[PDB]
Amino acid sequence: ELAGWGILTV
Amino acid sequence: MIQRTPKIQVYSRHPAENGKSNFLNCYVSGFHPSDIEVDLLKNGERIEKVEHSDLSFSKDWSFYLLYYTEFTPTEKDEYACRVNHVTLSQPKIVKWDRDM
Amino acid sequence: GSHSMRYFFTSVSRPGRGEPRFIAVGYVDDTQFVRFDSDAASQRMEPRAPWIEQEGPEYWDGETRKVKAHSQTHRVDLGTLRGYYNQSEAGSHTVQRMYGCDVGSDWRFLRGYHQYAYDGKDYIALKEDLRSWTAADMAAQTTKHKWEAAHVAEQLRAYLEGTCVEWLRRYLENGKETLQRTDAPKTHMTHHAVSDHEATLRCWALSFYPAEITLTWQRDGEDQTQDTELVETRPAGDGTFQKWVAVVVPSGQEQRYTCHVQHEGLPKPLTLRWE
Repeated sequence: ELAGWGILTV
Repeated sequence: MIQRTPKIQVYSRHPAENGKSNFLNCYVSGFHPSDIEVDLLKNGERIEKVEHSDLSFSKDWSFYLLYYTEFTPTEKDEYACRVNHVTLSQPKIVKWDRDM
Repeated sequence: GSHSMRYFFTSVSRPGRGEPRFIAVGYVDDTQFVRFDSDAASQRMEPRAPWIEQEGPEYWDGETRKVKAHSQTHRVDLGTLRGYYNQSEAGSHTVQRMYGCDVGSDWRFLRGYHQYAYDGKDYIALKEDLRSWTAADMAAQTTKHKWEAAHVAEQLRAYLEGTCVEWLRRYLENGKETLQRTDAPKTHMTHHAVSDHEATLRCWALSFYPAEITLTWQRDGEDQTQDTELVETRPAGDGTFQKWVAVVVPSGQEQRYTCHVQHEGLPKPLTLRWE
C-alpha cells in the first residue's frame, strides 16, 4: 500500500 | 537540462519460428525526458495494434518502456522498431534480427 | 531470498492548458501489481497482478484516494520548482518520486527508501538512517528545512519500517504461487561466422524470474571480458526476463570458451560449451 503520511510538497 | 538518448532492443518473446503466434518487442530505456515515439514496423509499414507498458524508471531516473504486438515471423517479411525522441535528429530504426 | 516493494511516480507538466500528466506504478520485486494513469478513463488505482484482485473495495478506494493526493502534491511541486529555479511558463518539466522497502530472506526490515528528482537530477532523498536528508542544491536545502520542521522523516520512517514491510509480507503470501517461485534461466548457445577466420558465440538466458542474473565468458578457465558484448537484461513481456552475452573468437577455437550463468533459481551455477 501507498504511504498515507509523509508525502509533502517541496 | 539533461536529455538522455534512448537505448533500443528489438526482439521476440519466444524463439523465432515461422507459423507460430509470437510477440515482437521493442524495449526502450535510458532516456530522459519521458516523451518518446515508438513504432513497430512490418515491411517498412507501421503496425496498428501496438501496446506498451506503464512508464517507469531506473535508479538513475532514466525511463523505460516496452512496446509489443502479437506477430508471426516469415522468411519474406522483415521487422523493425522506429524511435523518435528529443535527443534524436533523425528517427532511429533498429532492424529485428532473429539471432539477437 | 530477499524481496522488495517499490512505488514509482512520474509527473510531467503540460503548458498551455490544464494539469500534469501523472503516472504511478507499484512493484513487488520485478512484478508490477498496481497502476494509476491520469489520462485513463477509470480514474481509479488499477490491479495489474491477479493476486492483488483478492483485495477488496475499501483497499481500492484508499489506494485511489492516496494516489490522487500524491498527484496534487506533484502538481503543486512543479509550480514551486518553476519559481525556485527561475523557469518560464513555457517549458515542460518532470518530477519523479521513488519509495519502498527491502526485506531479507526472513522477511525482516533491511532497508528503506525515499527519493525525489526534478528534470532527471537528484533533488532530495531520505538517507539510509531514515532520520535526515540529502539535498542536492540550495533549492533542495530550502525544501529540506521545510520537511525537517514538518517532521516528514519520522512519518516516512514509520511507513517504511512498519507499514511498507507489513503489506509486502501480505503480498508475498497472497501471491506466493508466483512471487515466491523462481524461474531458472533456459540457457543455450548460438554460433555465427563473421568471416573465414572469426566466429561469434552467443550465450542466451531466457524465461528467468527474478531479473537479477550474471552471465560471463571464460577462456581456458579464466575470465574473458575483452571482445565480449553484454546486453541489458530485458523483459520478455510474459513476466520473465532475457539476457545474452557474446564473445568473438578465432574460427576453430570455439571449444576453449565456456559461458557461466548465475541465478537464484539454480542451486548451483551453470556452465555451457559449443559442441
